[PDB]
Amino acid sequence: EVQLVESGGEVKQPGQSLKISCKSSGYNFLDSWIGWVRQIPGKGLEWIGIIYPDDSDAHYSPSFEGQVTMSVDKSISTAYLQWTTLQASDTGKYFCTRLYLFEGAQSSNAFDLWGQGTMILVSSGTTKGPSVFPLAPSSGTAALGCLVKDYFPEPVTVSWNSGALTSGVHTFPAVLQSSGLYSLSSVVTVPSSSLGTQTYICNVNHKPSNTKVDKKVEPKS
Amino acid sequence: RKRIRVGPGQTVY
Amino acid sequence: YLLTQPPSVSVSPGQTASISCSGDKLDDKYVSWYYQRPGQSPVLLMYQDFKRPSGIPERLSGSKSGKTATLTISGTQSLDEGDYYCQAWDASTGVSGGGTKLTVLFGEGTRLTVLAQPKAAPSVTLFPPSSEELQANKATLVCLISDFYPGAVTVAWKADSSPVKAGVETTTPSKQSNNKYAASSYLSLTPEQWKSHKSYSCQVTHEGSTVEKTVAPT
Repeated sequence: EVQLVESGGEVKQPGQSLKISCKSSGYNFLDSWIGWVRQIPGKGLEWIGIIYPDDSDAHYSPSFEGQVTMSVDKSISTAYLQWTTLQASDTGKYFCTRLYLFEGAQSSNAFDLWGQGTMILVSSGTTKGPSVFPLAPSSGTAALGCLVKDYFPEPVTVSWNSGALTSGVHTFPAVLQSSGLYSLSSVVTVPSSSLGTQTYICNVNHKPSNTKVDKKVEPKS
Repeated sequence: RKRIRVGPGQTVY
Repeated sequence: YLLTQPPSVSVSPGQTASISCSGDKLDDKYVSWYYQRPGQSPVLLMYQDFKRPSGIPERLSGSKSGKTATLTISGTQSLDEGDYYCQAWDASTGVSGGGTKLTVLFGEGTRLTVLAQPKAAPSVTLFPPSSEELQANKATLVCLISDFYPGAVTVAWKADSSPVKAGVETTTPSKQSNNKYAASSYLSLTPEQWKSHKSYSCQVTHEGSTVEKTVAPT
């Protein structure tokens, strides 16, 4: 088990400072470059820089330079990335990675090891439970569900009939709204026969705000 | 060991 | 310099897929490729144009020609779906000295679809704002897109006839229990905008075909 272990994901306000780490084992730490890469959710891979653990020689990409500091502590096989002042545009999952020197009569290098990433979400948003609204039976087979509006931060969990009802349920992933708060929907597919006889309630839990809700979904009379 | 070899005939370090 | 990749490539299982990666200095720069499943860390697939690191199957092969490198996957199975990235370097000394400055570059990635089932056209259900949301002075249209394949759609919202891009949010499609995909799109409106249109529409496009629902105030 050669590997890289990074520190936990975190939520930060803008303006704050920050320091994530990346811990090394299974090979000789001082001897291989460490690179840093960022990935915004849903987006591609962005190079931050590389650092040589043995001598702290460092190469930075233009758009990161002077905004972020790489460093290493040799005594604890640990590499660091740090922000003196955080911006919202600093959001993403951060990867540390080992540039390996492969050898032959034509040597070269590739990133063969990757930490698991450190999720860094920068936001002014306050922590809070969602407002929940019924999505009344539509359209057989009819669809009904719950709109879970405006919580922070992720995630929230959604059940149906306290968890008695699991068949025909699809809870969507969440959207970040412009406001910086999330919302999603969970939907249930059913026959029209049951509609108006069977009972449908969504149970929503948002632990960070310790909010819990149950909402009766019903059709129009 | 610091060798980074970027392409044919190109070495740094 | 920058690396240009096709945003997406589609292949039938058992057939061969190529992922291209063009770039101006790539004709004197080794290219490596990385795989990444949604959620997981990238993994090295290939380095120095065509060499496979230990444990990568022969069925994968890299090549280069001129200013374009290529990754080729023969015998494509479903598990190959995901994002593929090429990468190379830059090395130049600054005009005023101070040694070689290195750059690590990545293509923007190619998402690979492997079509393991027949095209299914989406069902579209569009919900108007609930009385409850309206009594809290808000309005959100919800448009749910179900039972489609493959998992790619684009949504357009109309207000009456004209398109609205303001206040729209749309999830990436995810798998359903039945193994077809589903997505959702949201339009945020004032109770004033809602009450004041003849109607709103969510139009979904899947493989060139459209399906749309329309709703109106109660």
